Amino acid sequence: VSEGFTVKAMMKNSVVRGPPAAGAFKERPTKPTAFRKFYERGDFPIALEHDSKGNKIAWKVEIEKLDYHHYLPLFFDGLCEMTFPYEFFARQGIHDMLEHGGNKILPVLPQLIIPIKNALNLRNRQVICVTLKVLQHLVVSAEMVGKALVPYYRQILPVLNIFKNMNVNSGDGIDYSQQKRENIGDLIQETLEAFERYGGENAFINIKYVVPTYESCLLN
Amino acid sequence: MFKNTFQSGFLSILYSIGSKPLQIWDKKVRNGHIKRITDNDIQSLVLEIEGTNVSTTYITCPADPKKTLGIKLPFLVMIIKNLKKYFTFEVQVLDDKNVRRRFRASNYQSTTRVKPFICTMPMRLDDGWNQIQFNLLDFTRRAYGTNYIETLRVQIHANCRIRRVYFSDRLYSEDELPAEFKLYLP
Amino acid sequence: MRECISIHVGQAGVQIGNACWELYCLEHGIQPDGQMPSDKTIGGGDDSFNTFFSETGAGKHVPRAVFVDLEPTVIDEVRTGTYRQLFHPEQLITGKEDAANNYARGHYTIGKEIIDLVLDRIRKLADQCTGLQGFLVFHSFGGGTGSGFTSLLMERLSVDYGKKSKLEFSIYPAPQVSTAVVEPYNSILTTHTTLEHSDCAFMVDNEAIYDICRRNLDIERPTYTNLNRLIGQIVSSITASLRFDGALNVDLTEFQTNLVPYPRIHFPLATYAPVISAEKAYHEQLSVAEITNACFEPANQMVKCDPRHGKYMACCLLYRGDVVPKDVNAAIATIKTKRTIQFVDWCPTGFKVGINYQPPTVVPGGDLAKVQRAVCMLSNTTAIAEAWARLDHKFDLMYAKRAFVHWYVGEGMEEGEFSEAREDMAALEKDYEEVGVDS
Amino acid sequence: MREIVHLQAGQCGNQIGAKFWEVISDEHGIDPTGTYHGDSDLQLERINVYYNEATGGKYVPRAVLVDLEPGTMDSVRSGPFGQIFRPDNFVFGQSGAGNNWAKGHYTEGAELVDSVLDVVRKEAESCDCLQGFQLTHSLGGGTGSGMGTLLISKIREEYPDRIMNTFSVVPSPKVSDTVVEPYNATLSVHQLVENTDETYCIDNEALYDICFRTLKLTTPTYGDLNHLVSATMSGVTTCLRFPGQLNADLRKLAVNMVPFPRLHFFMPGFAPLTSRGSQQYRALTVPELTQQMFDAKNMMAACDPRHGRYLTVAAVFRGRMSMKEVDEQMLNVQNKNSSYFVEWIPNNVKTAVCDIPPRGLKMSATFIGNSTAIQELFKRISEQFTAMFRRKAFLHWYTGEGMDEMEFTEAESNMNDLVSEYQQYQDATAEEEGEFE
Amino acid sequence: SSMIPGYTGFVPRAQFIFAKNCSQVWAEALS
Ligand SMILES: Nc1nc2c(ncn2[C@@H]2O[C@H](COP(=O)(O)OP(=O)(O)OP(=O)(O)O)[C@@H](O)[C@H]2O)c(=O)[nH]1
Ligand SMILES: Nc1nc2c(ncn2[C@@H]2O[C@H](COP(=O)(O)OP(=O)(O)O)[C@@H](O)[C@H]2O)c(=O)[nH]1
Ligand SMILES: [Mg+2]
Repeated sequence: VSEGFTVKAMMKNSVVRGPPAAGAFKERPTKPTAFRKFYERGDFPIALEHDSKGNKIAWKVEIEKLDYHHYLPLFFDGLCEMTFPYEFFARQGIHDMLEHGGNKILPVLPQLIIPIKNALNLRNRQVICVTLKVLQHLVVSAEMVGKALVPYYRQILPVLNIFKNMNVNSGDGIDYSQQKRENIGDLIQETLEAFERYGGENAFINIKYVVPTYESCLLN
Repeated sequence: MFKNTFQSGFLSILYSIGSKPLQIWDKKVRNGHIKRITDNDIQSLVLEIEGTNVSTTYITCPADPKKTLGIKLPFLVMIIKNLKKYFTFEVQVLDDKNVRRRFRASNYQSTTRVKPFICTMPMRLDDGWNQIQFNLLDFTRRAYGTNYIETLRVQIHANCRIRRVYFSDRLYSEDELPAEFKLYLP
Repeated sequence: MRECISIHVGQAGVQIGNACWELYCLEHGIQPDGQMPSDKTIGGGDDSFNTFFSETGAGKHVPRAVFVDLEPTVIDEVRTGTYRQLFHPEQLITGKEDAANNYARGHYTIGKEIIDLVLDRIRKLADQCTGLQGFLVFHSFGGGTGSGFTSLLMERLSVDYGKKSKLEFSIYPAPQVSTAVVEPYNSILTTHTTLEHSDCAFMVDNEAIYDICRRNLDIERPTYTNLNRLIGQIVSSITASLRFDGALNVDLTEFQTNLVPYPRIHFPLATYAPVISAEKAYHEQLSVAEITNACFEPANQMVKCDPRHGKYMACCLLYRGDVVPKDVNAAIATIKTKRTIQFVDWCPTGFKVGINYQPPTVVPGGDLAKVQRAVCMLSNTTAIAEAWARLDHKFDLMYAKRAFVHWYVGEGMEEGEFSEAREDMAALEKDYEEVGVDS
Repeated sequence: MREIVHLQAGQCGNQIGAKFWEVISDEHGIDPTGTYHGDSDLQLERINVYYNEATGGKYVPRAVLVDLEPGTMDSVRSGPFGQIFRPDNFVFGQSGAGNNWAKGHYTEGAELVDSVLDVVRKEAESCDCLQGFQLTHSLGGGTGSGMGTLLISKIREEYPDRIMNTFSVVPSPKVSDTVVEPYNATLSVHQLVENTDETYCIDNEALYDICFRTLKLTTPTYGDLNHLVSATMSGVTTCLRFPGQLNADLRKLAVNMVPFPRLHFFMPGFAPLTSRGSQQYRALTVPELTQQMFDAKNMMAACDPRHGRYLTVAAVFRGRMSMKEVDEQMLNVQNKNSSYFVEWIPNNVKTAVCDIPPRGLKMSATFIGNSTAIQELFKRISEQFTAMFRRKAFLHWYTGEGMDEMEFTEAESNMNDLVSEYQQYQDATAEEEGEFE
Repeated sequence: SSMIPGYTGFVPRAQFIFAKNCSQVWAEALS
């Protein structure tokens, strides 16, 4: 064996060792988050209601009058948790606040980019599917939310570029796990068309700038 | 293949509902994938072909390169979904003069070109689910002015969702179609 | 009376063009300053020079060439070198800020500023012609000017001029060595807009001429000067029946008819024989049968594709020098008896023969030695079906990740014109296997 | 026909460009007075690429010297070749930046850029057909980087369809002579990734390593350091001023090397470098140039190319040589070292050959590699930035001048996205399968 | 006069000479 770009590599029968893998696809270790330390201290007005139909978070206080400046950055910071009591409070609390938000979701959007990016940078497949389900739901919350993510395409999309190519190749096998929606590359195409439709006039050129293999869906 | 069989009314060479839909089609995939998933609009199984490159990912009939179909029926009808990405398909015919021709239908080409070996024409795909009806008999008498005898190969390229590629002897309306052949939207 | 207009385009067009006109002056005894000498006569003075030259009444000869480039670095070598006085000043056409090896820049942005100026000089060269045989175009597939502007140079020469012959002398990119990275992208898009506008298209690639210059000419370190001297000998032998009387003369429209089976198939392989140096030229007795075997030998082809992998369609042999029609017909009959050279079953009379009288002319400082006879072969095989099967891989190997597409798209090209030119090449690969298959 | 306006910012930029102008004045045959004293006609054939004609047979450079301290340009003008510059082309502030990117960008830099851009407009509109602009600077100080980034971001807005080269002396780990250096570097790469057509990364640590264990210099002063950078600068654009067999200018090199618009950070090298004692004993040909330009100790950045994969390589040879050897040696290099080149780009090497050799040499070669090993040069600066910024050291010297704490985190996030996209273009297969398992 | 008209190279003190053609201004610049 030998290293490249030497006189030992330029032999008639020598063997050259390749470069080490960079690690663009390997899972990264997690770090302690701020959602865990604010739930254990007791600031969140949430409680898990065990229902017969399923699991639903019960809110002691109304959801409309909550201070979304303090909680929306904090609840997105729970997207990096994988243990049971914190992963359910994270994503289910996110969707209900986005549902009953109204007019106040737009000014919090500058403060939401950093926990969005850190959720996708773990390179863990289960977190990526849940985070991408929120990103499709986030853009349809109000009217002018969609046009504000256009400056922030350069920070979210470089991780969406990596996993757009993954999909199943069972040439005639039926997919029996369509309900769970774990195909990341099926979700990324589904997510990116929602960014372009609600983005506005200048949405297409910004996505293709970051994701190179893109094709416009609104334009014919 | 279908020289011995009866040929009248319809002939079906693909269907997305079955044990082995792609038994006779040769699957060539490169930078792409093929699967079978439930549709969101018709609530039924459709085939899947996707890929960043249009040319490499296709399925061809028959699987053997030497074998030919030999279908005498004029019109080729396909039921596919518009996804607003690049898509092509070929049909190869046999004229009266016993010379094999081609007909390529690209949705991105704007120019129509005619040539003795291949004549490429544009196509416009309406949104949602739509049904393509092709005329092999008139397009041979228009491009080359020869008669029509038989059809040998059909290829379906990337970025489409395929269900029930079928031939016909003429163009029936939606009323004259049976229950199995018409697309049933809820 | 039979007249042609050479159109050298790009740096590969000019650098090849300097080799041709240095050769064309020496065949007709014309000095570099333009005038034939008065103390000496080199050859009998005839109207043979009229195919490439126009004679001013004072006694000057001006070439029928239009040198086309988008940067001034290579044209000013013509304006300063030995042949500065031979060319009319307005023939040498020069732009600004080249093409940057970008097909879209040489087609949609830069070339549209110079298209009207070149076509005005083409008119004033073809207006003097009492009868035009057809233009000759010299270009290379690799770069931007030779690929982009040449793509729409023939689009305007086809509308303005109806069925005048427009021959190509292309430089195909080599399979392994190549001086560019976007090189597959230029040659896919070039052929898409050239399969319809070109009447013939000969190809030589730089890798095969490198091998011939080392094993046959015994040159250890070939340069681009030694390669362009070989290409000039091929283009001289094609037009040597136009200028000098012969036993069997072949016009440009004659072998254009007699090589192409179908309109898409105009890609001959050009081989030349013999290519031997001065130490081995005078020991070998080069008979007609000796020099016609070196053309069919698969190592002596000038395109990196093996003729034994395919089947021949038709051939055009062009013998020059001290040859007789007996020795030609005896040597062809030997080739037909062999079971390794294979011809298609629907072409029994596979060969076309041309004989000229004037032998090839040696240039001072060159590498080849002067010989009494030589042959140039323009074969048409199904072995060219493998040259693009590699280049269709190289185009598809990058285009699945959309590398370098952001440069071509931003100059005016749509995204679909990359893919619609890829489908035009995959139709050509299936086109040859159905032609070559037996009945 | 194609003019380039030189611009230089800061003390590092002024020293580097002064050495560069001396080097190419020696190349084009111009005395310290300014006149032409040469013995060839090819030197003066294309001299308007860089010079501007004056009255009386004199040539002045097309250079603009921006600085925030007049002592540096006094040292520049009091040098050997310092009298050839027009005195109008010096533009100085009155108070120094203080190695403060905030002072050189917001507080003190905004009062000088109008006067600078007046000279840039005056000197760029008097051309025939402009090729582009050139800048030399370092990402450690405040004047070179803080003014330089804003200068690029205004020149790009004024002239978008032009080419823009920059030569960045980015900070080095073990040589670092500035405490506040990673702050300036992290806030400067954020602008260089978006406002620049080509960036050449040069490391002082690698310059010391090359100048010592290859050149064999007992005392490598900054003159001997800047000689290397000037030689590389000359070799990049010699194809634009001298005729060649196969030529390629800046636009052609950018088009063939840059695959994606965010990836334009290049590694240089030079090829015939050797000691004075061993210069007479060494025979130099195309294999020696290829071996020395592809050798990993010869890189002018502190990044080992064996740690990643070459995206795109270019080589610009100078001299009289045969093209078969030039193509054959770099086919052999690619064939032998098959795993260090990306598999989704075939024949990764671009070649150019220029005829006229440099002074005192019969053959030379310049290497420009777009490699993936810049990910470690970015991650090292990122961790040195995060270690200082987590405890918020030296932050008041920036946030008292009109900045927020959010911009530091935004710059760190942008540079980490840059790292991630080099990682995806490193570990990418030709077939999109075999990666997600 | 070793160059032809249309030459794009630089000739010294050729901008000052006016109202003559290329060969005349090149001769007066060289002389
Ligand atoms: N056969 C042959 N090919 C040459 C010669 N010189 C250059 N080439 C080829 O030309 C190709 C690139 O074209 P260029 O030399 O750059 O000239 P161009 O076609 O006008 O392209 P631009 O410089 O961008 O305008 C290379 O791939 C070479 O193979 C030559 O002397 N002989
Ligand atoms: N390569 C090189 N580096 C230099 C030179 N002069 C200074 N430096 C480096 O530049 C850094 C300081 O940057 P500085 O000159 O203060 O930038 P400024 O604020 O614009 O003047 C130091 O760490 C030096 O290592 C030089 O001539 N050559
Ligand atoms: Mg060129």
